[PDB]
Amino acid sequence: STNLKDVLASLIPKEQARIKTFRQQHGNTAVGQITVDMSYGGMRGMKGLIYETSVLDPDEGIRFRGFSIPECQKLLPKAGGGEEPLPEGLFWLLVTGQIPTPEQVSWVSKEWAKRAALPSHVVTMLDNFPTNLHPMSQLSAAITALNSESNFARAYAEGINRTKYWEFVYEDAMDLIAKLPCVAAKIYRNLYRAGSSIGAIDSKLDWSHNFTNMLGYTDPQFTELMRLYLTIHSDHEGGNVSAHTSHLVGSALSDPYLSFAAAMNGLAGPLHGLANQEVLLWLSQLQKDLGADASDEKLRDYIWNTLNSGRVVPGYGHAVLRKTDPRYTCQREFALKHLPSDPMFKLVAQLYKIVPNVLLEQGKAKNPWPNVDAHSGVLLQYYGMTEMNYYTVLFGVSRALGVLAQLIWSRALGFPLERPKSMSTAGLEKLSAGG
Amino acid sequence: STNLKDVLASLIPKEQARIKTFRQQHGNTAVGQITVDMSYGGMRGMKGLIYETSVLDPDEGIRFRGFSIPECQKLLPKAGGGEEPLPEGLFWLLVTGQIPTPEQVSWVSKEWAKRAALPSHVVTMLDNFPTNLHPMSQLSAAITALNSESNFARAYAEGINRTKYWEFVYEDAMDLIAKLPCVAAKIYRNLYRAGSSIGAIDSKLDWSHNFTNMLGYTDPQFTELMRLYLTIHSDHEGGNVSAHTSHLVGSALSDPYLSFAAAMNGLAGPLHGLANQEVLLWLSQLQKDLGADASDEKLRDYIWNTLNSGRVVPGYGHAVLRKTDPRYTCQREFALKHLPSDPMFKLVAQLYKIVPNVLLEQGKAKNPWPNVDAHSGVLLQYYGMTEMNYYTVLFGVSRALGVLAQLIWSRALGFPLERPKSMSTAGLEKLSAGG
Ligand SMILES: CC(C)(COP(=O)(O)OP(=O)(O)OC[C@H]1O[C@@H](n2cnc3c(N)ncnc32)[C@H](O)[C@@H]1OP(=O)(O)O)[C@@H](O)C(=O)NCCC(=O)NCC[C@H](F)C(=O)O
Ligand SMILES: CC(C)(COP(=O)(O)OP(=O)(O)OC[C@H]1O[C@@H](n2cnc3c(N)ncnc32)[C@H](O)[C@@H]1OP(=O)(O)O)[C@@H](O)C(=O)NCCC(=O)NCC[C@H](F)C(=O)O
Ligand SMILES: O=C([O-])CC(=O)C(=O)O
Ligand SMILES: O=C([O-])CC(=O)C(=O)O
Repeated sequence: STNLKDVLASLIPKEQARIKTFRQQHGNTAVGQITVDMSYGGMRGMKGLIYETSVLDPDEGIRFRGFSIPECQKLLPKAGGGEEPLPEGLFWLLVTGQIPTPEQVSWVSKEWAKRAALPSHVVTMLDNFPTNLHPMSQLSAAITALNSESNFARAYAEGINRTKYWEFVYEDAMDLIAKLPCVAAKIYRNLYRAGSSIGAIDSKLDWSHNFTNMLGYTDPQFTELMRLYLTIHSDHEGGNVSAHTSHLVGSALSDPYLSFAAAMNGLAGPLHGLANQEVLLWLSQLQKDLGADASDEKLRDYIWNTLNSGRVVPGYGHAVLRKTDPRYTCQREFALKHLPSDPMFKLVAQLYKIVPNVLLEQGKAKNPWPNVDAHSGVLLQYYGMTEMNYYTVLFGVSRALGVLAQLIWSRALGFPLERPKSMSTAGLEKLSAGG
Repeated sequence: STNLKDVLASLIPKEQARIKTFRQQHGNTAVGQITVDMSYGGMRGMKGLIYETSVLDPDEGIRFRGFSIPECQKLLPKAGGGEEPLPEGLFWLLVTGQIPTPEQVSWVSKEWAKRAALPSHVVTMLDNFPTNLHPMSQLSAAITALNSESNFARAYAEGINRTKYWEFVYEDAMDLIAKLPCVAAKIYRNLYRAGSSIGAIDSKLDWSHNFTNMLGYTDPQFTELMRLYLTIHSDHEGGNVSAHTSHLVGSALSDPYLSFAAAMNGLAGPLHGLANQEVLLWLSQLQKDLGADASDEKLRDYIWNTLNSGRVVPGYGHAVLRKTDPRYTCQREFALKHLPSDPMFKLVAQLYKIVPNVLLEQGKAKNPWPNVDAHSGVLLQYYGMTEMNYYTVLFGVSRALGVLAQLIWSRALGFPLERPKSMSTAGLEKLSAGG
């Protein structure tokens, strides 16, 4: 009865037409200019790509197919007796642009439970990895190794006509989303619960619930946290490092496993998703140097020392957001409801009152407000997940939802190879005169 | 006596100053405009990044720090009794912008022989990989796994001041270039020469020679081919998929191993470096369907069938080049000198006379000329390297030279996070009115 793939078959041709006519009329219309500073500045401010699933507003934050987080919290189906949106529903919304029914949501859940299975070669590799190999590197290498199962890679090799690329990307997308939690849980168990097993998938539970059972957590509030976590970290428009990386690699026709693994190596950078781990390590040294209940003057001193040492304060600032990240606010609200007296939470709350002021004083950051990473690990630690080097993996698992949803669309719409022109400083000086 | 790292310490501050003043005067100067079609078109034609090591001219082809291939062939040091440039010398040129002395070239060779050593966990993983896991995926997963040895990742974790990032990237760069051949050779042996060993590095030979000995080839002309291959596939400006991917991932502060592995997943796409493999598989089906000596009318029929089936003709076309790739010409010249009567070479020669005409007739490709991938595998096969699924790995090994040379510069110059703005089709229609 429900079949996302049939839904997409009807949607595709209409969007193709719509874009075709638009470009007929406005393809040559200019939407912006490029300056020397934008080239030197990591394209800051350049409108450079088309990404359909989500769009970020610098002041208001992210919108998923038009809906803000509060709107999704309210509109998306929840688990029986739950309060947090199921990420399965967020995936349907991103892919079709429509709010799904609970019936449609449970179909996603069953499809993902049905497709979760790991090949033995991947299992062996994980089991043979050393404990000092970072969890994100373990994750990226296992996803890369899963490419032997690519249905897209296989069809490509068989000579499939380019109009059908999307059909195979969709299959690999749903299979990869299905498998992610098993891969991530195996790493968690191997590194931190040596000698135990992730167990089996219960075709009757939602994806987050099977995931938390494989991680070994029993707390029902923890399952709720996971549902929220996985929904909010899902997508953040196209220009963020991880999504842009999957887009660019996928543009060369690399399969979704290869495209997502490359995205993960970008999410592991300290300036991107690894900041969620970095924030906890910074907080831990904080409480260690200053000891648990610190005065504001001491917290200020501590922030200054980081700044003065040529380092960034993790969890603050953004390439596009100009105000407090709504994903940060959504997390604060969850804390206030569930762990209002936690001391670390209290520390995170206190820093909100101080860091922005110090960053403003310093005068270098354009956005002195916190980002999503400043409040995520605090929530995790409270429920017993204290392994901070593992935090980015959860972000990686959520990120698959958005990037894979767009990936299907990129191929459905025929987007070509991402290939801009580069310039040397010498060549650019000549182009203008020099300076 | 020779120490590239000391050379770079003098160069860095001067380039920093030069760029600083230039941007003081022209940062706001506009170098171009962005149109709707460029956004939908994978940024085609957009000047979007600064990349110092090489610059591609659409008509003339690539220049490495100002020198064309014929110029490098002529200026770069060669092996004793050799004719082809040593890739070690090309690396010095890319990194310093100056033609090195043979003395300087041998220092690179010894440094790379000194740093080649693989950790056991990487050795075990390779040895446990199944034979149906593509060589590029085996390569990318092993590079990812090597990140546990990252000196940059380590310094970052220790809180190093950002001004010293380049020093650690340089170390990881030289270590990674050193190790590449051992990793690539282990894959070659495991897959195609099961039960044999790559052997050991001879500190007295050039990098290409140790590499060919580890692959198990004895032919001296083959060593010469390798030197040329590795030099020409080294860099191709910054906007190509592989280089842009390393740039973008590295921009997040991910270590060079993570940045290069993500680059490799982009090089494995069929529209990028995997085309070198694709060309041989297409040629093999050709000679199989039509049988060895084909008439031009039959070759035309065969090209048309590919085009009509919704597929690309591998090895032809380019995102930027508008004329025959000089890397193709450089390869043709090598063939004419060394294997002029090879039947496959003859087929490749014959297609040069036909494919461009058919592509022009079809009217879709902007560049109907051949690219580097159309002539590389032909050379390999002639010397006995007939394992076509392994071809892209050699391109991967060469590519490390250019991307890693720029990576050091990106960090030395303080380039920030690559983060452009994305737009949805709906949001863009509104920005203009719609269509
Ligand atoms: C997010 C990030 C990379 C944005 O970079 P960018 O758009 O270049 O920032 P700005 O334009 O504000 O940078 C202007 C200057 O302020 C500095 N600055 C910005 N944010 C800073 C911070 N948190 N701490 C210290 N200095 C900071 C910049 O490093 C830059 O200094 P420079 O001129 O000497 O290079 C930057 O704010 C940062 O480093 N933040 C800390 C790391 C972080 O939290 N990353 C996670 C963010 C996100 F949520 C994600 O998970 O992806
Ligand atoms: C190189 C590549 C991706 C450039 O793409 P792009 O800049 O988008 O090409 P164009 O602007 O010329 O594309 C215009 C149209 O011509 C088609 N076309 C271009 N080259 C073609 C080819 N070799 N065979 C068939 N159709 C081709 C394009 O696919 C596109 O059709 P579409 O409108 O229906 O999408 C394209 O030429 C191609 O697919 N070539 C074949 C694959 C290949 O050889 N890759 C290796 C190239 C390089 F050397 C490398 O190794 O990285
Ligand atoms: O938007 C960005 O650049 C980074 C970010 O917050 C995300 O990827 O979630
Ligand atoms: O220049 C490009 O876009 C691709 C290419 O030829 C290379 O990366 O060598």
